[PDB]
Amino acid sequence: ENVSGISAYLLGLIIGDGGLYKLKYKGNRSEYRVVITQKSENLIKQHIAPLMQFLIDELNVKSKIQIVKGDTRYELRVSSKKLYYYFANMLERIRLFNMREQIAFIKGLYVAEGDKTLKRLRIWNKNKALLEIVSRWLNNLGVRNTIHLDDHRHGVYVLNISLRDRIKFVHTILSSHLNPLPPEAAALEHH
DNA sequence: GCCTTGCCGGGTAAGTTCCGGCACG
DNA sequence: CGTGCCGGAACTTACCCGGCAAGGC
Ligand SMILES: [Mg+2]
Ligand SMILES: [Mg+2]
Repeated sequence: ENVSGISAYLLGLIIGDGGLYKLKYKGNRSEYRVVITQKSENLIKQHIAPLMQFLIDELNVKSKIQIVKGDTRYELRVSSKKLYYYFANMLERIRLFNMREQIAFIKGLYVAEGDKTLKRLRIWNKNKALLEIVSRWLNNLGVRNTIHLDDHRHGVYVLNISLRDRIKFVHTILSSHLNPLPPEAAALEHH
């Protein structure tokens, strides 16, 4: 289905390049944030925001999409308790994603945390359990891969997709038309 | 002789949570 | 008064990038 695919894609971006934040203020006021950050303003406004707006309308979320310009990056932000729990509940059920959602998620995670040269196929993260889930998904998809500690300074692991399966990964996962195409995959397909 | 990939250091593109507003039952 | 949406941005590092070289065929 369309909504679940777009959801899983966004979650990959969120978990990779953003986050889910439950805030308490003096008040005792509060706030619930769904966030994706990115240096490219275009990527946020043109690729990401329209997907998020679609999801917001489909879920009848009344919150608006904020785009905040930071010193080093743009922030796409939705301030919404409803949208926050929607992604947070999805995240704790992540092991139950069907094939379609898995691929959408892996696309999203790769856009966020991946080696964008596509010369090497790598995903970095400190969350080892998250990479190990993605690893099992990939193996099941016929894409071989390994996980090692890539940065001993900060505790950042890397998931390395074997170049032996580069074509399978790029064409059947990054380029699947069952959910939104990541930027470079879309560009390759249109040449 | 060349592809693959573990491992590394460089430094910036990310992430995280604080601030002061306002709305609404 | 209790709580949730706006809009901004200060502050630290978790990523990405790209080089090196061991290993393997
Ligand atoms: Mg990340
Ligand atoms: Mg990124």
